[PDB]
Amino acid sequence: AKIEITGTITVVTGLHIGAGGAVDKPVVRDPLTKWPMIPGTSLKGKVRTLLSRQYGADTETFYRKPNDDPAQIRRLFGDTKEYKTGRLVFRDTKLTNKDDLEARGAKTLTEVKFENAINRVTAKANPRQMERVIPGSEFAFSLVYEVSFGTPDEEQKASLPSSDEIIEDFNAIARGLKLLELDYLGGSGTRGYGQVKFSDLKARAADRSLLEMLNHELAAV
Amino acid sequence: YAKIEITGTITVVTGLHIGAGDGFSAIGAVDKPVVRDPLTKWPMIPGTSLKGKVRTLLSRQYGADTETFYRKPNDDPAQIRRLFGDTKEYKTGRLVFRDTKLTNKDDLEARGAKTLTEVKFENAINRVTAKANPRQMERVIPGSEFAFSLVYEVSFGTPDEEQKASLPSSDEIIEDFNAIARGLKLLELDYLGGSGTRGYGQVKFSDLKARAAVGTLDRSLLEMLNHELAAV
Amino acid sequence: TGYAKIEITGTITVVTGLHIGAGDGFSAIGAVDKPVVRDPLTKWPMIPGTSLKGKVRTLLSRQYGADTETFYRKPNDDPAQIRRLFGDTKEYKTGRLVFRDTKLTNKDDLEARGAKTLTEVKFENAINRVTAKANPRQMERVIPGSEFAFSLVYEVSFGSLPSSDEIIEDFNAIARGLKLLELDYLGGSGTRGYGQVKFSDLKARAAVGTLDRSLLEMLNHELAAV
Amino acid sequence: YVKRASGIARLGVLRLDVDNLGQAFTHGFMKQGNGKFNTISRTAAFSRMLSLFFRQHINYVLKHPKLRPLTGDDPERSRRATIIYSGGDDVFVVGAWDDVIEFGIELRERFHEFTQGKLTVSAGIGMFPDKYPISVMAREVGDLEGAAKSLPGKNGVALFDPEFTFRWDELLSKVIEEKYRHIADYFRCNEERGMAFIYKLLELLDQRGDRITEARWVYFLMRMRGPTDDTTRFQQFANRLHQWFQDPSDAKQLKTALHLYIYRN
Amino acid sequence: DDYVKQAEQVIRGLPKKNGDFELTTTQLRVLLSLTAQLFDEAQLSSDQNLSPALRDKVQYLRVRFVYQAGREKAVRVFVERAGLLDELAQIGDSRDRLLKFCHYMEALVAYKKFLDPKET
Amino acid sequence: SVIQDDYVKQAEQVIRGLPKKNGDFELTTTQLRVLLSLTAQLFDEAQLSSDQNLSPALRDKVQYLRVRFVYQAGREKAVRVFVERAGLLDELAQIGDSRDRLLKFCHYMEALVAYKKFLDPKET
Repeated sequence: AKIEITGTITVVTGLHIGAGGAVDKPVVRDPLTKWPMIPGTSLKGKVRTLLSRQYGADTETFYRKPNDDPAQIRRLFGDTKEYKTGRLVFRDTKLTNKDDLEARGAKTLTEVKFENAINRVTAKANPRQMERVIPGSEFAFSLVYEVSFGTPDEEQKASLPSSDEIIEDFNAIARGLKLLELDYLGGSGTRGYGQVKFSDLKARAADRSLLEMLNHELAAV
Repeated sequence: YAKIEITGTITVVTGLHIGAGDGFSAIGAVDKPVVRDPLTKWPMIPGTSLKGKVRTLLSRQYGADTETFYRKPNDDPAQIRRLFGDTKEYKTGRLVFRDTKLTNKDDLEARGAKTLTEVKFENAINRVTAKANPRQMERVIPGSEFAFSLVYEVSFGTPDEEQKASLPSSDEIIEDFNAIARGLKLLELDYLGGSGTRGYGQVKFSDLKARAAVGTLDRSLLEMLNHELAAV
Repeated sequence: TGYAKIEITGTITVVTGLHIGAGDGFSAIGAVDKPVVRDPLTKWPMIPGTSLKGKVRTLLSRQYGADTETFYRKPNDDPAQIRRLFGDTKEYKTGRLVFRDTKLTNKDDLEARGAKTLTEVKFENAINRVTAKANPRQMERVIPGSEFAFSLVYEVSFGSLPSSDEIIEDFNAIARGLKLLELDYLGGSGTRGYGQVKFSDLKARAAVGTLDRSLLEMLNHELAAV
Repeated sequence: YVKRASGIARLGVLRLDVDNLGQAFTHGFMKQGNGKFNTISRTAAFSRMLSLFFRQHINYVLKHPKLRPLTGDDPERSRRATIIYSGGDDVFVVGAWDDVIEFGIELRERFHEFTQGKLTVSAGIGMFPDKYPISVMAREVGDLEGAAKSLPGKNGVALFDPEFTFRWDELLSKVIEEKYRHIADYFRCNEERGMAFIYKLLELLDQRGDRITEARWVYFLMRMRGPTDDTTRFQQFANRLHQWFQDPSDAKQLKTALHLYIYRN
Repeated sequence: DDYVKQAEQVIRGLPKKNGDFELTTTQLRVLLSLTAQLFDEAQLSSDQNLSPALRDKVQYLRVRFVYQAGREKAVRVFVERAGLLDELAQIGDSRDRLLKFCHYMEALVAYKKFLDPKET
Repeated sequence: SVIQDDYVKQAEQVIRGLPKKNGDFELTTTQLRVLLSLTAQLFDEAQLSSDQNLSPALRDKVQYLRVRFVYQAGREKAVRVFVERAGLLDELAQIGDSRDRLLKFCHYMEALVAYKKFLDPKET
């Protein structure tokens, strides 16, 4: 009864995910093994900042928090006030093809791109560096949707959403993670780390003709 | 809402040398090896090295005719600020550059080349002793083509202070596509890499067209911008 | 009086030979061990803009100096009136003259006049005054008919900005400094029958920016002249 | 008292009983002069002053206090705490954790000015949330005056745990005015700086019994200076914190000094 | 042993050319960002004797050391004053000396960070 | 001593087997730019080959490397003495089956530029 979305996420540029060698502020790392992992939050937190500009900001939306979002947003990710459900979880993930990144040479698993800062009064260089994960890095992926019985704080009790409400929601995952690929994932504010490229998207059970009807939306990324 | 990316192909004219410090050099010691693609180690143009090399020019361009000097990376005019960013008014900008690795590797192997980069032995003759100090500065082959893709979100301005989410009219997207190709023009008439004013780092554009990948935008604008773009 | 990037066209042409060399290149045929600065892809002869800097850098430092006599011992010791074009670590300046590379343009006419190999092997010799023994060598240089294009730009005032005259005489300082190099050697093996070049069709334009009206024809005067 | 506090919002508890009060007159007169002074008017006097110290003079040390090493910025900013019962041997005060922990020493500095080195005390101060129940708001702070009453000198205090058990002279001097008056003062001028840095620090004081923690100590210390701050006083600011690291009791005072700033913000 | 205490003084013994140091840490950036990844593949491997893939990961770290020191003025003195190549010839038995050696190098760059201004 | 695993250790003693004449070395750095800027272009393509066997379209990319090796001993003498005892040609002779010997030889020559900076100033 679990609508499991499998997948595989792969960047093509660097990727700078803050984490708060004498590196100044390194990437987030899986602290048993220190491999670079994708944090579960900034998947959820990028999308609810993209989709609060796409489903929003058509219809003259100020949207001054994730609390005054539209219903189609708070259906998926939850909030304080109405709180439809916490309906979209994002299974956190770490780098996958590590030994196959080694076997084709890249041994560092993080380069340190040196940088620069030219002041415009003296043309004095000010060196600086960030860490980026490898452009060839290929994380595994999952996030789990469900058969989704609703929990109304509102008086419309036990209102289980219908099959039109699923495909308005899996429009928003087609509209979510495709619109991600034309924007960031991590750091480098408007500077080139976070062009990502999804592979092998699916939905999976964990009615029957609804299953093929949802994968369509997920061939659309 | 829409997403108008800007694709094409950049191409070095002269040799190009962008090389950052010392990242990794197993065999070939040079002065500064060029920034490469760490799984494959093909040269690249990092998006920062393009962004500042565009932005610095426009600061000299809206300055030096209004004659005001723009000395900080955060006090350029709004038409630079809305595009590239700020930390006081338009906090995240609109243009999102990428780095770009070596696309055309097989023709550059079909056209007989061997090393994908060239070692340009320079000198420096001092004037007292009249003796030369050698150098070993190496640059990338002058006939290679990286890709190009900088996307462009549509206008919407909520993080500002009083005009909350006030989307401006369709002239501003023409002004903010003017200065893209005007910015891409002033980089065509200047160096990009290191050792400019010495005969490196000149790059040639092509295929400078826009297209919407996500979103709704009228053809009465998307052909004003695409003919604002490919002309220059 | 706004912005300007005065682009400079023209065509340089070797009159004599030319042996601006590359040390240890990778041409790999034999006595190409004294090679020329080639392209790596087309393998056509080219000219670095470093040398066209590093000759007009040198041969104006001793023409704007060696009259003011103070010998200008280092490439920051040079006065402002050279280094405000060419660049200095003193004022950290970016130069103001992007001397671009240039490569073999008219390879087509050189196959029209039947010139076969594009690089001619000019032999030379060593005679020692006691032995009178001939020690040969195989020195190599470009065809003396070939022609390269010419491209430099010149940024306008940015820093509170150089005025109109600072555009004029400094651009005139280029044309003063260029006709020296026309009557001077350029390549390697100077003073010995090499490296003389011929310049032509050197004009200014407004490739971008709002270039003025009076301050262009004065710059199309001397560079078209010399 | 948890609805206002800039910083943490924790209701602070305080209980404190004067030690050895069964020996107040049975063996408190008969060690000097062989005890001719045991009389009713000489023993109804300190029990007529304790009916003012612990019943009325505590209104002075609370309504207009003196010592303010956490809050500061006003001399007569009133204590926002509330005393449960002002009476006799035992004082019981509960308020915010901030005003109590200064006043809990400050009232004792109206106590060592009366006995002047003869009567001893041990207190207890803990911090608790608002909806915390009372039946374990007095069974755990009954270890904080239950552990420092088990001091060999009996004149001490225990903060927040039975492993912090410090003397009254080791607390206002070594902890606050030496070590807490070292930490938040180099970025006194940058008052909003990373306390997201300082909770890295007291991981190391728990792993101080390993060798490389010396190396990681100085490592993180000079991960704060650079070209974006005034670095006229940084070599000693880490060296004071470097000498404190090696001694197996110098850092015992330090952990409480670190805890004061993270719980102040 | 002494080896985590040694680096307290061998960095005072580095010859500071102008009074400020000659060895800034960025000259080791290809080195200390190549052993930090060796340090984390070492302990996560559970066998004492190293995996054969990690047997020759340090082989490149050894070869990088002898190049980078011989490439620069500053690391010319820093290797033998710490005895780094002197520790690296015999490390092919087990991670015990290795995890000592990386911890030794951890103390060095930590004490290198303390014994200088070393701004960002 | 197994030479193929002493191959990363052999580079220290056979770099002394080349004899210095003045006391300073004879094989300087800039004499070998065409075997370091032309073997990084073999190194960036050998590692990307997921196949155990080489491509025929790569099997000639080492032959132009081979012919440049047999050429550079003819042109210079300081490189002429570098090769014949190091035996670079024997590892380039029978390399044609798979990248077993090649990734050794890809690794063997980064060790020889390594010790050559070590045994000499290499100043600035």
